[PDB]
Amino acid sequence: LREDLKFYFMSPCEKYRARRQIPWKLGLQILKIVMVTTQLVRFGLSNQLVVAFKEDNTVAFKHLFLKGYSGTDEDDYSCSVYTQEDAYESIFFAINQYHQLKDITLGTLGYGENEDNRIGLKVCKQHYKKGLNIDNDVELDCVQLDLQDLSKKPPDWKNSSFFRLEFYRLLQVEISFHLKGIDLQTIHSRELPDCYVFQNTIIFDNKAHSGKIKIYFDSDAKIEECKDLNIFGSTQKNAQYVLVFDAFVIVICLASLILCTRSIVLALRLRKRFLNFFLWEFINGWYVLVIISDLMTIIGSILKMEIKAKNLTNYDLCSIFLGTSTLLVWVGVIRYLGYFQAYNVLILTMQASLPKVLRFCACAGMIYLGYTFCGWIVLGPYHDKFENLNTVAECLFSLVNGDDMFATFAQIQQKSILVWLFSRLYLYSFISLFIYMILSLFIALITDSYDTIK
Amino acid sequence: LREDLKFYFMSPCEKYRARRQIPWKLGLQILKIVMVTTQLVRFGLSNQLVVAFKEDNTVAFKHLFLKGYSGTDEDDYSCSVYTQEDAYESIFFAINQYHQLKDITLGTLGYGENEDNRIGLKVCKQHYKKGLNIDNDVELDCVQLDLQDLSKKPPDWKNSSFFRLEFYRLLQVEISFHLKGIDLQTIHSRELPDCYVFQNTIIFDNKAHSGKIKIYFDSDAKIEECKDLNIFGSTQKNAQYVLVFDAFVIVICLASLILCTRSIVLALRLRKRFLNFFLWEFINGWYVLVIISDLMTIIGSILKMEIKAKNLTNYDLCSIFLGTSTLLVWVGVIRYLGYFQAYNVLILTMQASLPKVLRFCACAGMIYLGYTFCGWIVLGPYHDKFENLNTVAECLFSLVNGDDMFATFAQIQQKSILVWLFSRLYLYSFISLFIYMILSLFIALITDSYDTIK
Amino acid sequence: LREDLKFYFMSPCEKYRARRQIPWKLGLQILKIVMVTTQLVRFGLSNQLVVAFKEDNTVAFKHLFLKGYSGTDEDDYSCSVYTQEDAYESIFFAINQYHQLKDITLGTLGYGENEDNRIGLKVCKQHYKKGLNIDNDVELDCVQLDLQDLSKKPPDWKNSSFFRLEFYRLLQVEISFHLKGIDLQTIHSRELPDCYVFQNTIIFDNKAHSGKIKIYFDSDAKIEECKDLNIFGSTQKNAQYVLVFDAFVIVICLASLILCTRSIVLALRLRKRFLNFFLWEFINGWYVLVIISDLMTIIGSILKMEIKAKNLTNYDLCSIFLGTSTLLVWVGVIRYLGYFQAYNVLILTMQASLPKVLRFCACAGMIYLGYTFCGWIVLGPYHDKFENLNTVAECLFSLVNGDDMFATFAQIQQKSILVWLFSRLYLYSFISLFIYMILSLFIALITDSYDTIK
Amino acid sequence: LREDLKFYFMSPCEKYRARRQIPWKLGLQILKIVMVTTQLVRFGLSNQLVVAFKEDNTVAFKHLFLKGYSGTDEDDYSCSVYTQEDAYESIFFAINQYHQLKDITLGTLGYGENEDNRIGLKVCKQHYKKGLNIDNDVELDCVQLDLQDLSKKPPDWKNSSFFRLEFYRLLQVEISFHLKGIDLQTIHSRELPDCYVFQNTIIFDNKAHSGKIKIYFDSDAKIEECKDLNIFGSTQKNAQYVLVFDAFVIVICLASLILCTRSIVLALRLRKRFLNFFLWEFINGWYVLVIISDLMTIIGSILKMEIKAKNLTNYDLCSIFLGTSTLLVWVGVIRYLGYFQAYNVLILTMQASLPKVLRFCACAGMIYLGYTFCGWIVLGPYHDKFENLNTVAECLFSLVNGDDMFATFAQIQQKSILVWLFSRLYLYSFISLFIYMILSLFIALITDSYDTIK
Ligand SMILES: Clc1cccc(Cl)c1C1=NO[C@H]2[C@@H]3CC[C@@H](C3)[C@@H]12
Ligand SMILES: Clc1cccc(Cl)c1C1=NO[C@H]2[C@@H]3CC[C@@H](C3)[C@@H]12
Ligand SMILES: Clc1cccc(Cl)c1C1=NO[C@H]2[C@@H]3CC[C@@H](C3)[C@@H]12
Ligand SMILES: Clc1cccc(Cl)c1C1=NO[C@H]2[C@@H]3CC[C@@H](C3)[C@@H]12
Repeated sequence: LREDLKFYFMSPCEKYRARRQIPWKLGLQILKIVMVTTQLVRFGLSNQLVVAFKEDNTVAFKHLFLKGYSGTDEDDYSCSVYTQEDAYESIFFAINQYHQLKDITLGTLGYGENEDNRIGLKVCKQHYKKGLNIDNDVELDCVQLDLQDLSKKPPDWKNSSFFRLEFYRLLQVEISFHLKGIDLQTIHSRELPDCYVFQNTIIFDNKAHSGKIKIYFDSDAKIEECKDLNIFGSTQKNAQYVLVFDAFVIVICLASLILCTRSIVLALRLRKRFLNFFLWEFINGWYVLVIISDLMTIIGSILKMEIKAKNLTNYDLCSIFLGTSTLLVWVGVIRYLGYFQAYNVLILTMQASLPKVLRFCACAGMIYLGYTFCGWIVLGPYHDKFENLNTVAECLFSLVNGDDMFATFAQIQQKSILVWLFSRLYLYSFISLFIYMILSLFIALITDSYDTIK
Repeated sequence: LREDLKFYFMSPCEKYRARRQIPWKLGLQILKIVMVTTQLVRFGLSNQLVVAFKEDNTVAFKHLFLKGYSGTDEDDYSCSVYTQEDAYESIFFAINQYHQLKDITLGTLGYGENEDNRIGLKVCKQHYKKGLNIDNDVELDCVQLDLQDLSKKPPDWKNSSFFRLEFYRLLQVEISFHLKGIDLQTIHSRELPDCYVFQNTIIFDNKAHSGKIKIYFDSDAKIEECKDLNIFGSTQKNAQYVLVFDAFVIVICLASLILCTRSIVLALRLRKRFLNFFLWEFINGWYVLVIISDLMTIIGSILKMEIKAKNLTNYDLCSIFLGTSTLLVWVGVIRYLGYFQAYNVLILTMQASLPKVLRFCACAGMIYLGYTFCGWIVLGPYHDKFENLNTVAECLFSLVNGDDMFATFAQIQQKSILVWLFSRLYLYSFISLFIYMILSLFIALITDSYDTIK
Repeated sequence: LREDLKFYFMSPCEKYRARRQIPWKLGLQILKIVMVTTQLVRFGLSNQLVVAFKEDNTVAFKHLFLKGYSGTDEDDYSCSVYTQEDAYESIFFAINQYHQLKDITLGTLGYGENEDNRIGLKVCKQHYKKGLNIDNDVELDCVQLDLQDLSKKPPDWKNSSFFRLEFYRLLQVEISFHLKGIDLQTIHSRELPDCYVFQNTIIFDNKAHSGKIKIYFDSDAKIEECKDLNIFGSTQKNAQYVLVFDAFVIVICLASLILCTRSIVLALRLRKRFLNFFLWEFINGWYVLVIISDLMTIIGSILKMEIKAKNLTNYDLCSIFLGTSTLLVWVGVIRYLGYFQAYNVLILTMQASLPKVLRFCACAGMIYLGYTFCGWIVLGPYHDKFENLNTVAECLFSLVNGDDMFATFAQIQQKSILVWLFSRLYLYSFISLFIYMILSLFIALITDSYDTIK
Repeated sequence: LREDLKFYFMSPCEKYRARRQIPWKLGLQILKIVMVTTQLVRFGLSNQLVVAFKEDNTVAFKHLFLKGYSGTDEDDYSCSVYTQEDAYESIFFAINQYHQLKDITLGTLGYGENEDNRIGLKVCKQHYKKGLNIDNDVELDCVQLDLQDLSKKPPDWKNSSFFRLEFYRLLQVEISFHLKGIDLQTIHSRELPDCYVFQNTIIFDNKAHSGKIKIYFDSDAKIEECKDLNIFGSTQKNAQYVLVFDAFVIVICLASLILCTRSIVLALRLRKRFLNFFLWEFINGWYVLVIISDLMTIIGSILKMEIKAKNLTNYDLCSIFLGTSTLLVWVGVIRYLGYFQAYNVLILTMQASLPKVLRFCACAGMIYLGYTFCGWIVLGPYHDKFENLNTVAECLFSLVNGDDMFATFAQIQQKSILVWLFSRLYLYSFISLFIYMILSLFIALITDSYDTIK
């Protein structure tokens, strides 16, 4: 039993130095680290290319169809108008741009079919029925504008009574159309280009009824088969090319999953044997982390394989899984390196101070929450950094860590002398209090780290 | 007496564990915390909606009536002109916009009556009477421009001699009108919309006589009864809906007010009994804080009820009261949590260091004040962060805490070599001195925290 | 002798408590502090008003005379042009603005006479004589354009051969004129307004010969007697009103100068008497500071009196003197407050650590200088924060104190891979090294502060 | 042997104080420091002048030839267009500007000859041959436009079929021309001006095929003999003027190279003699640094001499060498100053803490790398500070040092609720973890610095 206990606590390198036991587990771990990092890098590069293409196309569309587009979104919406003729001009400009799409576009862009396979432009409007007499119910009417209708020498659609919008009753006007684009940037690699279908919606939203309508542009994009295309170049097989690399990563992490599970079981067996002799110290906390990382890697690889198989363009859950898995993989490198045993005093303090810091954070947290609520309720309407609770929390965290305090002082509005005076008291007290609380903490931590060690 | 003293110092949880005394006071406190937080959140959301509507309407008005409005206020004033024809253009543009208000506005906006119930536009001008011969007295003359006068094919008002402004004598020109607006964004909730009355004043202020006039736009808004309105929807009763919740909050805090007062009296009775036996340690400093929070909550709730009853749109004192009350409520959570007694070393340092830090702040404060005065007097005309004493104080506080020093160095003007050289000496000495003073402080605090504990 | 020594070391408050000696010196010091602070505040407010008026007039002039002025100076120069017709347009626009000055200006502005008392416009140009054949010598020719010449229906001046500028030889074109302005903002206070004379020069400088000319606008302003003015209002006597307050400040500081000098002499007498008994500890270092502050205050008050007497508009040396004097006055408040004697441990560390910090700064300074030189020589042409040595020093100081490091990393140009790679090594090494050096310092300071006290 | 050992450990000043040995080595070192610093300053000033001239000319060219140039590069490219007619307008505007170059330019600029000595304009275009039928191969065709062709009353070139660009197949359009410029700013110093030849290329690059073409402007400049120039002024000899100063610097550092090498050999001889008596402490680590600095200075001086001899305009390797040499020279000043021996406690900690900090950095580095990878993979497409791995590393380093955290929180896109929630967890955990790890480090360092010294 004593021989087994010494062997289980022994480091693999010294296991080979004394017992000549080959540490295949360490090599498997290193291989897993390398494969996970390589897979993450490849996935990141591919996503970078696809996302860059889609965002560039969206920017080009915004420049083409939005009237007087500056080049930067004013907020969550691209642009806004404040006058009836301005809104009319924006709508008519968007419609007229779509008609000459061929003469204007600089890229490989063409007209796309709708759900019922028809090239055209659909515009819908919403109003409260008059029945300022109005009713809560809304009316929705849409008109389909084909390319033939827009091509007519007399536009006609413009003279239609459909466009007489009663802005006082208007809710929103939405313009939707489909476009097909091909990225020739990939043809150089002899890799057959992948056609894209863009579903664009322009929403002239005035739901607020505050005298200003907001123009939203959304461009949903997806990959489609390049039926209408003829290039001297090879097709794509890289799908199956990467399909084996992902499978190998799954197998390697699956092996590491069982291997760590078997080691935990053997540890439990030894503790039972030790307990019989003597009728937390046996469960490595670095094995459960490895198990979690393996599970996350397997899930992320499965999601990536599913995304690649179905030619999906959304990689948010898979990316999160892969990133967390890689982070956990690198903390295991810390574990292995620490085998040197020249890391002790630091580890000790990290265990001694953890309860004290956790107690301090619980106390400081209640002051922080109250300050958050007070700041949001008082400086909410007068400060841009205090508009909502989450923003208040982030601003207070930054202030606690020494960031952007002068901007916080400056961006207040002196239009209200009562609020301005309170803000100075609010900001000065908060910064002074948390500096002092962090002061009283370090000194205590130090005084106690001497009692425990000396 | 000894039994009573042990009971008064005993924690409520252990009181129930040993004496089986139900801690209804703790439950009442928790209930009060929950109600106060909920009330604050509801008030904040309602104020957010109302303030957002009013600010959006103000922005729309600024875009409509101010000529060549960029979209952002140049300062406390919205825009400014430097030429006589520019000022004439701005005034005439504002007047002409008001005439076609219906054809231009995108929201539910209509003309409003003035004090004497008349739809029109009033413009007033101020001049020093010539009597560069001029006098200190000013003359004020106003002309009322009805919609009929503006509707005339020949404007007329423009050809009037009233508009011949002698800019060399001009003080200001003010344009005032009334508008009525309805927010239909609330009709979806079946809640009858609340009509708004906007009092707008456009001031072309050239009081400085510095070759530049400043254009101010102010939009005072208030809620009015929707007489001219017909919507299939229910009226509002939420007034009385919230009127009971505020009353319950008042009752709960009123109960906590007497309960803490009774506890203090009982503590005083026990100290008198203790003093008779033995012919600060008895007044919880966490009871006076609770009493203050209760008073602030009661005052804020009364103010909120008054504001809701009279349909007022200004919530600055009530918001301050509620925020401070919530902050004080959350420090009581610290008090209760601290019952664990595993918080000691920190509390000790916080009492030992308080006199030392207060002494240090008194010394550092006198250097800080002198540096503030010197910076304001020297770098006042050459630095934007040193224009006035309050700004100097805020800038120096930020510099003491490591914020925006490079910007402070850069935003000086090298047009004066004497001031530029002084600023480098001023900034370098200030930062170095306060770093050293904070250095000499931490080391002292630490050396003494050992003498007191060890 | 022992009685005298105890008396000289005794605090004034205890002197009155025991010997009943009235501390008139302390009262005189407090009075001096109050008077100095009040004088500084008054001077600052007056300078603020005058400077604000002059800067507003300069901004108005820039808007009036500079063609296409944005509202903010592009650098040390207001605007710039890159095309010959643009330069011609700017020059002609400036000249034409001056002609209609009356119809355009919004302030009380009129034409001013030149040195020889003549209303007109002088424009000078510089060229290298052709003698690309050219010579180092320059030619200067100027033409005077009176208001009569500009008023002519056919401008004429424009058709003159004087304006045929050979840009390839041009050095600069300068336009100078005089204007007279009155600030009526002061007439409200019944204080007679002070007339101003503006000397404006517009320089079209192309000295660099780099394809871009820089347009400089300078507006020298000075106060003149309001001969052409008639307002129902009183004249100014506040000159003599403040002339007594400054005289009283001089007398008070003169008294404090001799009083501290007499105290030092008495201290020297006591040390000589002490030395005879026993055949730095006697010279308060808080008396030489008071003497320096008194001298600075006297000099600043004399300069302020001279400036007020001669109606000067430049207050840079006097402001510096007054600010430094006020700063030194407030450090004496620290001295007096410290009489409490509860400040000891801090003072001790401040004396123990001073040699150690001075030694550390000498070492860190040599690394800092070398890093400054390397950064200026390498990242000089590729980084805006490393253009010149002073900017490099300020940037490195800010980096040492944790400020704007991410901006420092980002604002480099990747056009050169060699410089970009070096910058990462340069920035990473500098930040890491100085963090470690400050680390090794605090620990040493602390270890030694124990040896000296314990 | 004991006498020799005491002499070798003895400081030069005390060597002269006792043995009267003149420290010519110290004087040689000081001379070397002075010469190196002077050479660096001179080189920096000359490079500043040349670089400023070239950059100003490039800015002028961008303003002249790029249509609608704002004044600041939108990125790595100067400007961009999104419409076919916009691209046509930009190309035609560039060509038309070149034709009237003389009437437009404000500087001494003239037409330059191409490789075959011909004044003209070359424009090349790239397309995939149609053979959306297209092929991977590209076609390149160029047309030479002489000044005579552009001068024709009927432009002609514009009506040519060459300009019919099929944007759907276009790769890029490049316009190249040569210009000759002279800087007359130097003629004042009587120093003959140096003529410059500018090779400018305008690239209308649409390689991305994303609906937006990017316009690149590159201006390669080099010095040429001023054949076409006649100024009354002297030629340049400063080449040989500085050629001796650089030679002297080389000789001085060459002498210091052998002198330090000889000292090391003598140290090795003494250690061998010491070893025979007793049958790291002898190799100054401040001699190898001096040797490295000498080698770097010699290499940099040789490179500078080569650059000056061949009139080259690129100074990036030489500048790096000189800067590193100067930095190493200033660390030797630290070495000499340290002879005072009042620097001990600091040096001690710097040796005691180095292993502990190196161990801590190895551990913190693995967490930092994992966080870098996770941030790049997750927040890559949604945050501008996480676009690529290097940017992620710089952002995380800045966050570790307290910089721009609030901006990091704010610049995320809430369009994805999953990514937004992860970012808050990602940022909060990273900042909290590294603060705690740095916390647990300082306390450990301090506890151990007591064990080693006390
Ligand atoms: Cl994580 C951290 C980093 C830097 C400084 C501080 Cl004060 C902290 C905190 N310790 O306690 C909590 C309390 C809740 C967010 C703050 C306040 C947090
Ligand atoms: Cl609150 C604080 C936070 C961070 C750093 C410092 Cl130095 C302080 C201060 N301690 O003393 C006072 C003195 C008056 C405002 C400054 C200077 C203040
Ligand atoms: Cl003043 C100061 C404040 C904060 C941090 C530091 Cl490192 C310092 C310095 N101590 O040494 C000198 C050296 C010369 C300017 C820096 C480097 C200065
Ligand atoms: Cl250099 C430094 C300065 C300030 C704060 C810290 Cl945490 C450091 C580091 N110590 O460990 C490494 C790890 C790799 C870059 C960071 C993380 C670095």
